[PDB]
Amino acid sequence: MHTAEFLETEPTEISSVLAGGYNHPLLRQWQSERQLTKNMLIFPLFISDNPDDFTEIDSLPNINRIGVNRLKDYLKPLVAKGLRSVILFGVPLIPGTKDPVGTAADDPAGPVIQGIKFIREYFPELYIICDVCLCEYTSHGHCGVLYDDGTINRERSVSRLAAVAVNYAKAGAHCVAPSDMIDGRIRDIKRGLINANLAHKTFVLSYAAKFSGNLYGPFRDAACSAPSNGDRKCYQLPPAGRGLARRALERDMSEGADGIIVKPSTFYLDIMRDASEICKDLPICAYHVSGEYAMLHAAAEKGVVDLKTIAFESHQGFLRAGARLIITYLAPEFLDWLDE
Amino acid sequence: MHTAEFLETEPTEISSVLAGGYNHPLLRQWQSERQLTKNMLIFPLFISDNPDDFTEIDSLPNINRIGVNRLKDYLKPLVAKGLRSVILFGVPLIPGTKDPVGTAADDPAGPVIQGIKFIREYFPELYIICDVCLCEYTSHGHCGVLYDDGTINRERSVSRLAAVAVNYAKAGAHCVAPSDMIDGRIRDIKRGLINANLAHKTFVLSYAAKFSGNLYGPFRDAACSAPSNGDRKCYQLPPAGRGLARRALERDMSEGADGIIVKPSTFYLDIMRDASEICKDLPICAYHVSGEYAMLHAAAEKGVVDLKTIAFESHQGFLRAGARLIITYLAPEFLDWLDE
Amino acid sequence: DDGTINRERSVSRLAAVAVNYAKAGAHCVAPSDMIDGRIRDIKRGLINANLAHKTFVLSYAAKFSGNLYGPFRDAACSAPSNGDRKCYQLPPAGRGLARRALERDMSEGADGIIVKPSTFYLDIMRDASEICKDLPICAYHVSGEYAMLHAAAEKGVVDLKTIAFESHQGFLRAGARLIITYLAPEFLDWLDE
Amino acid sequence: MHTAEFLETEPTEISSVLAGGYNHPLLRQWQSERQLTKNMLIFPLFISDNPDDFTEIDSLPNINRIGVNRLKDYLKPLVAKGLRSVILFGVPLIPGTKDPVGTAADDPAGPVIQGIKFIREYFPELYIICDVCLCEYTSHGHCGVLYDDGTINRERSVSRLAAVAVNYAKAGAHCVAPSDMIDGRIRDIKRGLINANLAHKTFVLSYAAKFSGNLYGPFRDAACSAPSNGDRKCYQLPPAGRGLARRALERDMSEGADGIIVKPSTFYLDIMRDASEICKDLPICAYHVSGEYAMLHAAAEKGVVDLKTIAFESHQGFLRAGARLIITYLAPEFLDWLDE
Ligand SMILES: *C(CO)CCC(=O)O
Ligand SMILES: *C(CO)CCC(=O)O
Ligand SMILES: *C(CO)CCC(=O)O
Ligand SMILES: *C(CO)CCC(=O)O
Ligand SMILES: [Zn+2]
Ligand SMILES: [Zn+2]
Ligand SMILES: [Zn+2]
Repeated sequence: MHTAEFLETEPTEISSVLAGGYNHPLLRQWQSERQLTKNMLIFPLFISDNPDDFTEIDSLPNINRIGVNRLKDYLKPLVAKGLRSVILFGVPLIPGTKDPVGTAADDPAGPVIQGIKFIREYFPELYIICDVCLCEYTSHGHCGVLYDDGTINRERSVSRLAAVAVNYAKAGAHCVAPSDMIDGRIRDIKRGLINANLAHKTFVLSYAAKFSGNLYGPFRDAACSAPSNGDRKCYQLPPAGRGLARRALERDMSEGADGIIVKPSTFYLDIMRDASEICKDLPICAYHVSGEYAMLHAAAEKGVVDLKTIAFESHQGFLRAGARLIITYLAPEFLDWLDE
Repeated sequence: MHTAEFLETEPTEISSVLAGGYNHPLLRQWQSERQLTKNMLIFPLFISDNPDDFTEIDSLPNINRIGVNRLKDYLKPLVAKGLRSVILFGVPLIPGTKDPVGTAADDPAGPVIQGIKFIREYFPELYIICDVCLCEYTSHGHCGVLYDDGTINRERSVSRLAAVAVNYAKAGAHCVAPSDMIDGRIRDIKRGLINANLAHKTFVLSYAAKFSGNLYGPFRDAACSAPSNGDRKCYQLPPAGRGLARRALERDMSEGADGIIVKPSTFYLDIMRDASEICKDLPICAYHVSGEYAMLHAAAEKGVVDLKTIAFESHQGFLRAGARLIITYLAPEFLDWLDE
Repeated sequence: DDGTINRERSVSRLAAVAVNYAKAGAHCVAPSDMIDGRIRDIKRGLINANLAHKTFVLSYAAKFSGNLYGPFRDAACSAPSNGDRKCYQLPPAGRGLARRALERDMSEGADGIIVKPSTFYLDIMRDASEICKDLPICAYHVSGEYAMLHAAAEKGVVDLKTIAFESHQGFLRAGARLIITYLAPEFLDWLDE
Repeated sequence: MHTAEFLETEPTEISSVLAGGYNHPLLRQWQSERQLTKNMLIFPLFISDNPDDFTEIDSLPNINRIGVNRLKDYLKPLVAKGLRSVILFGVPLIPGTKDPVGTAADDPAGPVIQGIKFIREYFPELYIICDVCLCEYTSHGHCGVLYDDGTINRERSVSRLAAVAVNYAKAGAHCVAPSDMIDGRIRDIKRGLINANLAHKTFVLSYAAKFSGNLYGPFRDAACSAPSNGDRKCYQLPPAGRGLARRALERDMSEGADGIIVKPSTFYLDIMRDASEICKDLPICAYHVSGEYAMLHAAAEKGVVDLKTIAFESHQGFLRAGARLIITYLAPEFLDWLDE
């Protein structure tokens, strides 16, 4: 008859015993290199050129396109809940606004600058971060000024991007986040800020590690940034490009970045780990993109996982990988959860 | 009139130029530290104690519970497609089979050992990996022998696990993968193998970094391993426990592991990166758990992402993070995709 | 018989005490003896008592001899009898010894370590953060440091809440992620604002 | 009856035995990476524009504001005791002396330059260090030239600071210690020195790691440097800013610093440890600020600790953390103590 067999074991080696460090709920916290707090969250904002706007984004569950006239009633509760920072994204819908050089990018009458002025007056305690790019302002939809052939023109592009970033800062933005990925843009942006005498008050949060992938979905709807002819795989790092990512991190830091952003996040946790060593002295921010965010909601709906649970697992994964800041659409939720 | 502003730029710094390394499709490959190949895939197999079995797992799309009599027709096409390895999971459904010491675990008449003998004869070229645990064979459902209170009994547990692993090897398994997570089990398993004169032919692939989370869903259905009273957070590493994970990796390696497994995968990519340094001389395997696998399918169904695309992004993320082996339910698909 | 500690009997006794505390229901034991090799014996005792998997071992790996243990001598009534405690307690300048003790205790089974004093030994916390990078590090704001802040605050040399925050956040900066302090009640209030 | 229990112990492991290295008083010295000597001390001097001055500073016990006419009788005993270096701080009390550009900073008739000339003639063997800043010479009280809004103007500020440092060197100072903390001031000061052909005889001791805190008390009295509107938290490193401190250390070194100062000291011992690695090839100096100094006296008075004892513990803590130089108000005392 088959009976349970027990092998002859040796005395337990102390070096084998790790269980004593995580047998209690409190220990789970002690074991964390970093704990999740409210001031670590950065809520994205999609400002429309229509003051009374407040449309719901398709691919972006619970996220809408707001106009200045609705901001106040939208931010009030969040700020009271502990929100400390926001990242502005402009969405000009007015016809004839876009062009080949993203002129509307720093339009003082545009959504971005209008939102900055609005927030600075009604919420002088909120930290204002502005994404810096021309994708949402170009006729083509790309992140920069294209040559005649279609490929980006670094020189003119960065020249333009630097102006935009400086103008946002001039408008009152505390921080600029260039999501273009164009070679050397950080240096020119830093120089522009220095020349505008704003380098000492403007934090430069560079999207140092921005990979091309299948998770930018929803954002394409909310921001309306559909590339025109060709792939964005010209500037956006290849998913397997770890070496390039490491070099971009070092480059951006050396070019003046005060902090860096890794995007996507969950699917690029190893990259956050790399940035934590290379950019050990700088704050690292994780960007939970629309695609990852929508992916969690989808799986939760199909009962594959619990939203709050998986939301916590993923976010605390960012902190584990080395991030100390998080740009997420789940901010409103966390502002509640972190209370319990 | 608001007009496009262009800042005065300096000459481009060579150190800024990285674009020259990934402007072509072929370059995307050259930029990869490791390329995805067929022999890197490990398909999981859920063997039932019913020879004619072939039930579809709920929470596990396209995955079923097979009986020995259906294996052959199921493996034939996969093997012809390039499959080189499998990881066996036993699913005894016969009543009165489970007990307090997982006696049925190494039952020569059980699904696991029956599957090994079957595969070794019909597919002598397939690499046979066997998960090693007692969760699916205990009355309680836990991964080991519990004390009277309910908490695991390391001594008896590891003593039992070592016997099971050795018996699988004796049956003919090429590799054993202890997924228990009980402190010091690797040492006892290695010693048992050495004493059984099988240490030189048995690869020990330890689940060194196994985290507790919300992604083990589907498996609970396929394997029928529902914990009885309490949480598995007693042995399974806490999601934020990076320090513990690093110590477990070092421990298992020092205890005789020939390779290590990181599970989950995607949500723990930073941990794979850590293992790649600590266990730089050992092969690292990523385990795309049921929850992650189901999460991709769910998101794909909701049109949030494309299955093939995101499947490739996630898998190539494993390789980027340092893994050179992958246990995934998407193996059948990749065996097709890798052809194009 | 001479007066100097007897490691063998001492550690033998300490291990029993720690195990009994655990048997009583304590989640964690913190050996503040500083006697060579006590962590190993305590871990072994716990293993033999089948409590090693539920008992966290928080060792005072870096305990220095100094002029800041004042107040505690009153509260605990632990006045040494003949001689100095400088026999086991690390010398204030002993960085090398502190580093070796940290490594030793970790290798002996410590699940976490305590650095005491704290403020006056911030560099040691920094060392422990590298050596014991995978373990939680705890700072112990001793009675002397605690009383020193109150004294200076009373003399209007500094503001209690302010300096309390500066010192504590100094512990975190130096690498600690846990803090044993008498200012806890206060922080439980302050951290609310 | 409760009786003493003794567990069964194993043979002592040699690796456990460390006691053999510090069982004797002499061993306490052998165990020190660096021993405290007289030539390691740097006594601060507050020179007033009143030659017969000699007022006692409130918040600074045993420290006074001296005029040139009292220096000689004040330094004579200290120098005979072994004093080898001093750090000069100017305290112009004459009305209409301060202005928006700290003009009086390098006034040849000012206290600082007057003190240098005095010391160079009566004590040609003393090493003269001069703090470099404009806080004590500006109408506002800040460490530099402010813009119209109130925030520092780096360009003009550093431009001014470089002139001041060079003029001190021209006057005869052996070393300059810029305590401004303004970005890039070290580079301009080094360049000015090079252009003045004094770079080979002037040691640049930068306050690389100067944190904002609650320990600058007493100095505000002795130096009379009360900020006007706003916080000094604009240039002074945030108490938790380790990353910034590490970057400032590297920056200053690369900019020409021959040595660096960490201030405060005791409360920033971990920072001294960081500097010891980053600036391993440069001498590191600890600054026992007024607040820490007064804190020891206060605690000693309340019988919380013994002055001599705690003075020794704290100072030898600086050496342990990596410093090999110490700027302290307890110098006079140590010049006595180090004799026994
Ligand atoms: C990145 C654009 O800067 C954000 C994409 C998203 O989906 O959040
Ligand atoms: C882990 C059990 O050993 C596998 C879980 C899964 O869902 O694949
Ligand atoms: C250390 C005794 O274990 C504590 C001393 C104190 O004053 O807190
Ligand atoms: C720093 C000014 O440079 C000295 C402050 C003190 O209190 O010593
Ligand atoms: Zn863009
Ligand atoms: Zn199991
Ligand atoms: Zn100043």
